[PDB]
Amino acid sequence: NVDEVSTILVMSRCGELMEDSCLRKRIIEEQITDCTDDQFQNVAANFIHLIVQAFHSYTGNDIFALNDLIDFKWPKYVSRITKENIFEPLALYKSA
Amino acid sequence: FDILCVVRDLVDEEADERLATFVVDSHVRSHPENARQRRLQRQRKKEEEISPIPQELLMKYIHYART
Amino acid sequence: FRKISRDRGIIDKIISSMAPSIYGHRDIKTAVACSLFGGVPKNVNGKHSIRGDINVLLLGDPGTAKSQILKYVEKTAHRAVFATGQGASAVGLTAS
Amino acid sequence: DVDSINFNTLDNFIILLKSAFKYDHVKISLIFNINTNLSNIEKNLRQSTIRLLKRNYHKLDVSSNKGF
Amino acid sequence: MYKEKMPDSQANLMDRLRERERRSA
Amino acid sequence: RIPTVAPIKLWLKKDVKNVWENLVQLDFFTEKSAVGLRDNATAAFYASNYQFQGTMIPFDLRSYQMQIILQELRRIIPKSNMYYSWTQL
Amino acid sequence: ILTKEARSYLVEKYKELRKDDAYRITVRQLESMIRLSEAIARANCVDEITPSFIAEAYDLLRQSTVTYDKYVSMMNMIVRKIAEVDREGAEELTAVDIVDWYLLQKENDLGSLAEYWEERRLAFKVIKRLVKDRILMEIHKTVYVIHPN
Ligand SMILES: Nc1ncnc2c1ncn2[C@@H]1O[C@H](COP(=O)(O)OP(=O)(O)O)[C@@H](O)[C@H]1O
Repeated sequence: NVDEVSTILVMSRCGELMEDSCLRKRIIEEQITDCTDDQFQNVAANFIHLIVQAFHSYTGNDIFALNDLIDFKWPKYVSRITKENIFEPLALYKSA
Repeated sequence: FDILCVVRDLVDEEADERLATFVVDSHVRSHPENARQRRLQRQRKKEEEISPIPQELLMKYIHYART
Repeated sequence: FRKISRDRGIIDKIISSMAPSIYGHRDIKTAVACSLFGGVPKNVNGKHSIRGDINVLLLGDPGTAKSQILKYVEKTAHRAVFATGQGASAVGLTAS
Repeated sequence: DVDSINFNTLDNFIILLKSAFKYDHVKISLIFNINTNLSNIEKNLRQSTIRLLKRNYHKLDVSSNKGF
Repeated sequence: MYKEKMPDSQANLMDRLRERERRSA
Repeated sequence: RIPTVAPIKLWLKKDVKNVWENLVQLDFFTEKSAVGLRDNATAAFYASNYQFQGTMIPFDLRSYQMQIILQELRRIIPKSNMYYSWTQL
Repeated sequence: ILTKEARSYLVEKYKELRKDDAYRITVRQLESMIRLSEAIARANCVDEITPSFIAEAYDLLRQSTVTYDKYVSMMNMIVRKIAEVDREGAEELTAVDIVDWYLLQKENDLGSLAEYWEERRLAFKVIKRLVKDRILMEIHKTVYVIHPN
């Protein structure tokens, strides 16, 4: 089910995306001293939920298709993360 | 006949916009609103707003040319 | 009249003067004006004759003011008669 | 010559080669000779395989004509 | 139009409906 | 059928392709002359050899037939679905 | 009498209709739109033909649990309210914020104090239906924003 797919992708890709090189480069560039792995997971979960709610009708309740969108849009989504978007996912969505 | 005028009601954004903005102003003009002289002056002002020749003069000109 | 006649390019003013509230259709307005002014009924040597008036047919789709133009010729020409196709009879048009 | 290749067979072959990633000692590179554009590939291949290709791809115009 | 932009009434909207009701008769 | 403004996305033809593929994977659609699974290996060899017309014609022009009739759709689709009103003609 | 901005609104809406026939709409339908706006204002005390009247005439000629019309009426209001704060950049709206605003917009149409809770509950149900249709996107307050569709 849609809820099942949403929970499974969050359970799966969170640790995969919490440790990618691009985000830890951008954190250094943006000097995010208060960033923690708990907030890292929350940012990844927000990303995944946003993709799911935007593209479930496009992909269906399919794990494989959503994974590839999560991989592709992840660099470009990271490029819009700045000092102002650490705590407001709404603003990051607006930028993205 | 001598002249045959064929008309197509084909659709186009620019032509339709021009036609609609002309028609709406025509319907604004034709709507109602020495007083005789003043009202004749206002009517001729509205005629000038849309035609280069006053229409009574045009009628007389046509009659004179035909005569 | 002679003051008006000397204006350069008087023909365009006359053509633009026909039915001002009707937008466009300049190729029809010119024909209407030409039929209003008409030509010369040259009764050459008496024994031969040529009609002096121009006949105009307005053919087109509905919503093209093929009818309201006649409601300008009827109000502009010195003597105009208006009839509808099905509201006329052969006896009625010609002679009774 | 990609355009003349049966795209269903190509898609199945790509999925087959995908199984090779379980081996730690194998690396695979793909060269696509395209005549017109990415449009034919996007039309003919399944949208699942396109996502497999797109994760790491490069685009290069090697035509003999380039801005005079 | 959008004239009713900020009529930030309290729970007095229930009393407003009471005014609507009790005098309609 | 919606009131207008005083001063429901039509999805692009390209994004629909994934939905079209999903509807063929899940056996709702089928080809016009789909023989399906062959009975024996000898016929299966020939089937894997021969290339049908459906393997060459464009993606958007491949004819399909339906396994579920609209009567069953209206019987199964909940009335609370926003496209239930379109289940009939 | 036609208002000046009503002319621009009318030509825009006429082009919108003319695009859809690529019966077929002619200029007679533009005159009909003017005539129907005139008739609607003729059933009212104001001669100013506001764009709302032309919108109503456009809807009446172009269109040729909870009831259909009552539900669809709230959708335009809520979408326009959210698009307003989209342009303003103000704080985003929760479900309660939308419900209270919508009730304020229809204070004069309510019949009784009992109908207050009925309409509030109907509004929440309509919000849930819209979310199920993905015309509104829920983000985290429980923030509702215009869906990417
Ligand atoms: N070119 C045009 N410019 C302005 N108004 C027009 C034009 N064509 C048609 N109209 C409007 O549409 C109506 C057409 O009436 P009518 O002459 O009976 O149409 P038709 O004879 O072409 O079927 C007129 O009242 C006129 O106001």
